[PDB]
Amino acid sequence: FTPVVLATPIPEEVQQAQTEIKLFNKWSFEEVEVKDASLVDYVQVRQPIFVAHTAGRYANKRFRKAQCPIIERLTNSLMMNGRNNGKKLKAVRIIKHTLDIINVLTDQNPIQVVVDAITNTGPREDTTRVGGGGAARRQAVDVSPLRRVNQAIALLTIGAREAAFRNIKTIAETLAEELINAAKGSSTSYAIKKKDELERVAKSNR
Amino acid sequence: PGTIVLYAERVQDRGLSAVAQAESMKFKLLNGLAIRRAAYGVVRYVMESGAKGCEVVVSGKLRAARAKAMKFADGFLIHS
Amino acid sequence: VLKISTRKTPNGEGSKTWETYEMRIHKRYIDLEAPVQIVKRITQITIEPGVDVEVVVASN
Amino acid sequence: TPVTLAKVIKVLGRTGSRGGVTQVRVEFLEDTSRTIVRNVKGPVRENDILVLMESEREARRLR
Amino acid sequence: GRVRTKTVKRASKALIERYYPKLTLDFQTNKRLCDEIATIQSKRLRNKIAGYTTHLMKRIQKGPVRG
Amino acid sequence: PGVSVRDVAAQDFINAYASFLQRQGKLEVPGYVDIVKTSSGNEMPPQDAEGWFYKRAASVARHIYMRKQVGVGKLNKLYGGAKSRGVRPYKHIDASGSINRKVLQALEKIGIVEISPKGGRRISENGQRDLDRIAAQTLEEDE
Amino acid sequence: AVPSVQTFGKKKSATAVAHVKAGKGLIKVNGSPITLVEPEILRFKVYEPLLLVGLDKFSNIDIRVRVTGGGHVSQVYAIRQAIAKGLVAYHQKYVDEQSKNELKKAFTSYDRTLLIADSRRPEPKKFGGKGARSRFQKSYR
Amino acid sequence: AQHAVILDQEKYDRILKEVPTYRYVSVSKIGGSLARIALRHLEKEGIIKPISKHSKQAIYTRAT
Amino acid sequence: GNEGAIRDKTAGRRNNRSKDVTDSATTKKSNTRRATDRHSRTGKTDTKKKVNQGW
Amino acid sequence: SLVVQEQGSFQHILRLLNTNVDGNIKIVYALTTIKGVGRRYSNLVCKKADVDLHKRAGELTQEELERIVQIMQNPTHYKIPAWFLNRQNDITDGKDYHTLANNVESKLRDDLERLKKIRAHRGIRHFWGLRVRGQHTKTTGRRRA
RNA sequence: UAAUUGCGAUAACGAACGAGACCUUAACCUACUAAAUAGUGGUGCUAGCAUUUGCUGGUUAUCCACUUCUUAGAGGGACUAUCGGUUUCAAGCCGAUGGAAGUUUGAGGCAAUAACAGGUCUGUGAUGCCCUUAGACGUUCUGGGCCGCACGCGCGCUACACUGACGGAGCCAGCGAGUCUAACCUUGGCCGAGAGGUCUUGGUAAUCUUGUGAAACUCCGUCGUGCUGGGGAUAGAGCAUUGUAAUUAUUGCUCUUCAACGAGGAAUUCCUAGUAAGCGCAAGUCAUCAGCUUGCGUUGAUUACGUCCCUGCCCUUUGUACACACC
Ligand SMILES: [Mg+2]
Ligand SMILES: [Mg+2]
Ligand SMILES: [Mg+2]
Ligand SMILES: [Mg+2]
Ligand SMILES: [Mg+2]
Ligand SMILES: [Mg+2]
Ligand SMILES: [Mg+2]
Ligand SMILES: [Mg+2]
Ligand SMILES: [Mg+2]
Ligand SMILES: [Mg+2]
Ligand SMILES: [Mg+2]
Ligand SMILES: [Mg+2]
Ligand SMILES: [Mg+2]
Ligand SMILES: [Mg+2]
Ligand SMILES: [Mg+2]
Ligand SMILES: [Mg+2]
Ligand SMILES: [Mg+2]
Ligand SMILES: [Mg+2]
Ligand SMILES: [Mg+2]
Ligand SMILES: [Mg+2]
Ligand SMILES: [Mg+2]
Ligand SMILES: [Mg+2]
Repeated sequence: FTPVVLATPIPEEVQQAQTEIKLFNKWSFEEVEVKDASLVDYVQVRQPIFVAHTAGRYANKRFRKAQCPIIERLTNSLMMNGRNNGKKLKAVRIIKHTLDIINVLTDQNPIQVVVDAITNTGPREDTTRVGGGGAARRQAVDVSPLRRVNQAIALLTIGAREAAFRNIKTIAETLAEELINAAKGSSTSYAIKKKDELERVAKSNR
Repeated sequence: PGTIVLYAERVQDRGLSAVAQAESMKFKLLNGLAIRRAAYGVVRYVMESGAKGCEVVVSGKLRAARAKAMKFADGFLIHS
Repeated sequence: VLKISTRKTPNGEGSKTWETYEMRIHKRYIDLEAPVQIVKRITQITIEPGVDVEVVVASN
Repeated sequence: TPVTLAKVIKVLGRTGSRGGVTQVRVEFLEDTSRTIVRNVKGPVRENDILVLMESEREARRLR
Repeated sequence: GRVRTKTVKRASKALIERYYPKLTLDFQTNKRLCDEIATIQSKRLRNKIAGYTTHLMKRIQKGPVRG
Repeated sequence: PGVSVRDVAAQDFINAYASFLQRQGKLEVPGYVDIVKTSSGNEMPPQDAEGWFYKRAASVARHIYMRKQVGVGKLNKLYGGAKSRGVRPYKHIDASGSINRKVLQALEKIGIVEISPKGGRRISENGQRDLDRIAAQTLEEDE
Repeated sequence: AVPSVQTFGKKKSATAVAHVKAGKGLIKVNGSPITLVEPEILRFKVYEPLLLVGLDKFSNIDIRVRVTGGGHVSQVYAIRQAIAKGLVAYHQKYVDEQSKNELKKAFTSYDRTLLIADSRRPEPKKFGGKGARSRFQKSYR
Repeated sequence: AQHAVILDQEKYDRILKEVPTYRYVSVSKIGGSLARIALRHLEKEGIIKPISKHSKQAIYTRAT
Repeated sequence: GNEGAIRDKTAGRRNNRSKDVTDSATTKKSNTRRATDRHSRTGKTDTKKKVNQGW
Repeated sequence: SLVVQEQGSFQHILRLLNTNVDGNIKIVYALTTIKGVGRRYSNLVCKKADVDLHKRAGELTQEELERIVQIMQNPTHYKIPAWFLNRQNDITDGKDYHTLANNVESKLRDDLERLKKIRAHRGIRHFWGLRVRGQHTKTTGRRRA
């Protein structure tokens, strides 16, 4: 890997992780593939970067929010509740923490099992509030392929955000215990719960 | 004494600078002039005195216990 | 920048509208190299009403 | 579970009362140049793609 | 969202009315005409007069248009 | 190579000066470090408590080194943090002016800081070589 | 007198003033090596200019930067900016264009505001509530 | 004050044979404080693999 | 006096939580001439060939 | 530190100073279920009586304990300054004490009834059960009377 | 379209006020002018470590050079440009590229005509009339009160913790202000746990206070889920400061006392990008007193990029016996 050395010391550690095959500080940005046909084109993995802190205007135009490195747009979705409005540098650290955990048990690429964590919390169908006249029903609606992800990620955080409250387990671990179930939905995740029941009543109506 | 003295310079064509004309009506309405007459007097003076435009407002009461307010304006006036 | 922030109202009624005023100051020094008789040649036509002028020597 | 391949041809406009929805005519990536249009909740551009559960169904504009 | 005022629009048609030999299809040229051919009062103002004149010129080289 | 304080990681350097000055012995601590809160603005005293004078007497000087000079005041501001006035909003207040005024003298009697002209306390020339032996020691961590 | 430039980098209040010597490749922000400046996760955010353009790329230059103003992150974004432009201004005076255009093209095809100086800026508050757009809470009698 | 937050002698037996079978480790028998630097009493000997770095969240893993 | 103030029982939040708030505490603006405003109450007018002599 | 695992020296509960203490809590942090005790007045005394705080409560073999109290029942013969404690100049013998007992409840009344006995305006307030220190009292402190 | 902003239709044609223009502020210039009250490089003089010549500092002028940074002058620059998509292929809008900038460039300043019995006689030596005017409603002086406490309402501050408090340690802004007949901003040396005290000094200020070493925030520890070390009301005892005067405790510190509060019913507020929200700072006030306001920067999102359902208000049409105009 053709090392280069000079006066200021640069690790073999980061002089080994540069434009040889680009992965994150410790994890692969290749091999993260969406296992959902839709959410192609709306979950920006591949183009890489190795720590999520980017001064990028993402809301001056409508959809530029979508080409955001998605694991970043996960991360600012922890700097929440006022208590944490700010704390990005704190935020960025719980993901680094949350991400060394998941390789706890799941050999799988960590930024794979997050993209498998939001795949299966996208509330494909939902309900509305029809005007309809007085006591009127809900209408079976089909969320967008990016309100899917925005709802996916917010649903993922809010449930670990309340999981970590009142208890010792770290916000790194709650987030960690959430994505594994969310990787393929199994039966506990606060996120898939609120998804199924935000969809099982898209069927109360037809 | 000597650190200042003061000298008197008449004002060029006073009917462009307002306080000259502002005070002018004061001494017309204080000498019994009709409000419309005196005001229309200054406005037609101020115009033949050069100004591109003019405007005078009179507010308060003249012998009617509720206050009215007229405006008298000629020519052009930017306001913005 | 000399700012004055004040409520517009003489009284305390109404929506609470403030208004900053501003007075802006410009002060220029220039270091000179001249003799003891143009001490008073740029002094007197050196003025235009509005500009306070101050010159004395030092390095002390 | 029967799922669907639906890409939006081009799209119509905001139906619904407060305006959070829009009818969107879409193309079936299986047996293409198809019929029907469904409608959404989220923001959408053209070129998009999305699942439907029952494609033998369409509602018309929302009240 | 700026439709341009007619103070600029009235002027831009008042010069295409009388300078087509001049009035190149480019702004920077057209800009540097009006400093010399017109008596506008601010950079910003003349920039959209020239920026307009150009856009008209682009379209008369496609057909006519009103005015 | 040639090392310097700039070349070394803040906290695992300054806490090496701790272990050094702890196990050297010439301190002259004023004796009254059993109590002090390190400012009005702090709730409780430091917890190291056989020590933490050394860990302050390590950051005592790395700051004094990096700059021309300082006085007792500017240190009070440095360490002084937010003070929770209970139900009233948090405020910054200066740290304690004596726990600093002769941590300075206490280790200028040891000769690592010099009572500067212009006002202030410049880094000592000898302290300027209780410099890069500083972390030649601590570059031995990843030697 | 050896071939050398100055540049800068600006994130909102921070400005980062960079001098690139022709040297034996030193990089010391404010006296100190890039090796650790500890907003430590945000390190790689200023490590990356090296890694993107290929790191080698340093072996007859010499970089060191100062930062006034700013904040514990307002500066780290202003330096990595300040150094990239540095190295590209070096490749303007002293080496060719194609060997220059390869970096501004390798930079802008990743750039995290690396050469375009981010334009954003604090908005001024107006009376009616502590906050730029915020208003105070209201009564409705 | 609930469940045994100190050495609790026969606790020091369970800790010995509970360290295998774990893909995870953290402060999450135990009470929190005595756990915290129990942890690197363990990397004293080849119990662990400290794949984490820093405080307020720590992650070791099976001896390898 | 102060001997007064303590002795006379008469007093204290105990002697006051004992009792009940007058319901007028809890009551509204009562609006005190804000529906009548446009109608002059001076009982007087201004002549028209006197206003014409003023303006 | 490092783990250590000791004998059944450790006892869960022991009362002392007319007050209880959990064994499983810190022995520089339990220690504050007495009255007149601060996290600070107590922090100080411990390794003033040569005991290491780092360990738990049903620990820390009794001998010290018999006169950790001698340092708080008698804190200026044993080197703690008279601005660190709750009663200087006390009111009537110029001495400087600490009070830590049910006697803190007591020494409250001693002064409370002092100002009452004396007609002091701040007694009167207290007798009436109000805010004493000049707080506005209309809008505040309403329902816990 | 933000706009009676325009296109277009057109018995109307062509204009003005108001909108726009404009002004100010924040962003762009390695291009003009250059500054020891702004700073960069070299070099003197000099300190340390390594040595191979280096790296990191010191130096109110030791000299020499420069203007990138800083400053404020003069210019320039954007005009929604180019291209494309949409459309009466009109005004326009939308996407991409370029770009300091492409949301009226962001934020303000100004702002026509009319309306109100809106508020202000408690800002005015502005004022009509009325009242009083020596046992005064004039005026000063002494003391109290505006703080008074069964309760109802509203703007707020600190919190219920483990994205935490705490303890070290890392340690980064910007808008200001500041002392003459003077007592203002204060560095620096001591003494004091602290508050403070004391001995001197710089500054009428880009020169000194000040890099305002602010705070959140980053590091490493101690705590362990338990009203806990979260929380800091209430309360006692003492020491300080402001002031002629601190009691009804002006403010500051110290010790101790250690509540409610375990995420808030009906309801309702503010807000779309460096915005929200958290964070602290200067200024006003000011002898002492910010939980207030006016500005500032620090850290920095979520979700919109839509509609008229709610609510409000404009606009046509229409009815009108109202024009003091539905009070
Ligand atoms: Mg106009
Ligand atoms: Mg600090
Ligand atoms: Mg600190
Ligand atoms: Mg608090
Ligand atoms: Mg605040
Ligand atoms: Mg206690
Ligand atoms: Mg310049
Ligand atoms: Mg672009
Ligand atoms: Mg009225
Ligand atoms: Mg008045
Ligand atoms: Mg009066
Ligand atoms: Mg009052
Ligand atoms: Mg209010
Ligand atoms: Mg802390
Ligand atoms: Mg003393
Ligand atoms: Mg408690
Ligand atoms: Mg506390
Ligand atoms: Mg809530
Ligand atoms: Mg103040
Ligand atoms: Mg006020
Ligand atoms: Mg009609
Ligand atoms: Mg009615």
